[PDB]
Amino acid sequence: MNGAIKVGAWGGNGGSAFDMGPAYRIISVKIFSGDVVDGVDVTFTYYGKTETRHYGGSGGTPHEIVLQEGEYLVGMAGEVANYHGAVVLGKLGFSTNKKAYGPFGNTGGTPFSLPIAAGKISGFFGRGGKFLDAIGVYLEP
Amino acid sequence: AIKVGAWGGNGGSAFDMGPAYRIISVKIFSGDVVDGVDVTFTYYGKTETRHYGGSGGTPHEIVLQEGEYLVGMAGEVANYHGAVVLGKLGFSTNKKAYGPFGNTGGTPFSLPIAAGKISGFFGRGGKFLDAIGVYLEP
Ligand SMILES: CO[C@H]1O[C@H](CO)[C@@H](O)[C@H](O[C@@H]2OC[C@@H](O)[C@H](O)[C@H]2O)[C@@H]1O
Ligand SMILES: CO[C@H]1O[C@H](CO)[C@@H](O)[C@H](O[C@@H]2OC[C@@H](O)[C@H](O)[C@H]2O)[C@@H]1O
Ligand SMILES: CO[C@H]1O[C@H](CO)[C@@H](O)[C@H](O[C@@H]2OC[C@@H](O)[C@H](O)[C@H]2O)[C@@H]1O
Ligand SMILES: CO[C@H]1O[C@H](CO)[C@@H](O)[C@H](O[C@@H]2OC[C@@H](O)[C@H](O)[C@H]2O)[C@@H]1O
Repeated sequence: MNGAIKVGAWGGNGGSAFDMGPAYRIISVKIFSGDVVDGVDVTFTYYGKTETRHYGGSGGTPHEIVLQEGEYLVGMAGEVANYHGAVVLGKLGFSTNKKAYGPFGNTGGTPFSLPIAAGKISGFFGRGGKFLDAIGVYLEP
Repeated sequence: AIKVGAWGGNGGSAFDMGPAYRIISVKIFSGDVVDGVDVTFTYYGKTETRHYGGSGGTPHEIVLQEGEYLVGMAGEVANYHGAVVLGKLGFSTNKKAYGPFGNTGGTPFSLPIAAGKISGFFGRGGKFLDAIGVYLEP
């Protein structure tokens, strides 16, 4: 709504829906992984107030992406597959107009990729439970 | 503008349809792979048609009804007798899913659109549909 563009929601239908909504500016993204992707922590700006959100499960190790001045998320890729009877993100990575990150996780599966030729990622939405079942993004020029 | 993707190889020649006011229909030509696609859409009062890719293949057409948009595109890019091209391609409207069309698998890709729509295409084409991307709008 309000002219938002939300693409994807890659993963399984398990867990419970989460939605960060779009950010005025993303400060950092911390991906937590082990065999698969556990969760994602996002620190951003909204209404001139800094916020942090915790999505997915609490396990895994942290991998942090800090966006410098003028750096933006222009790509997201990963893999979805089964893990103990549940379809979730086995791998996840991002790219910025400066460098690529990840992928993080170790469980292979059905790949997916979202290279962005024009525009950037501005927020996240998806599904979380014990792990990160599904992840999608908000886009903007 | 929001341009996502460009799934496929680096062969062929670049093509950019640019955004449309409203897409009318899309025809996908496929055989072993995805030969090409035709797009009929309105644009500032005029009705236009564009073709990307080669001339081979059999067509599969998607005709959008009133208040019907493309909210998804899936397929598979792979190495066909030496050329990295789209081996399979399909689309989804807010009411039905089409294809994918083509019979050559490879590394998959998919783009469900929870909010917004596909307003145009861009990519690369030659004898076949080398690569394809889309423009997105609210
Ligand atoms: C099976 O355990 C491995 O895979 C899990 C899923 O990716 C992952 O969460 C596990 O990591 C641990 O989770 C619990 C935390 O308290 C630990 O610090 C963390 O290492 C593990 O990688
Ligand atoms: C191990 O189960 C927990 O973690 C899973 C992966 O994160 C997650 O999918 C599970 O959620 C359940 O999935 C099946 C649905 O029918 C349930 O309503 C949902 O809670 C669970 O969080
Ligand atoms: C069979 O070759 C034609 O069809 C291919 C698939 O569509 C296409 O990739 C080919 O394009 C050439 O690829 C190699 C480049 O170096 C050339 O410049 C390009 O024309 C060709 O159209
Ligand atoms: C190898 O031939 C099959 O796969 C090709 C790539 O998808 C495809 O183009 C071929 O289709 C034919 O192309 C030439 C036209 O004149 C034919 O009518 C058409 O069937 C074929 O599917």
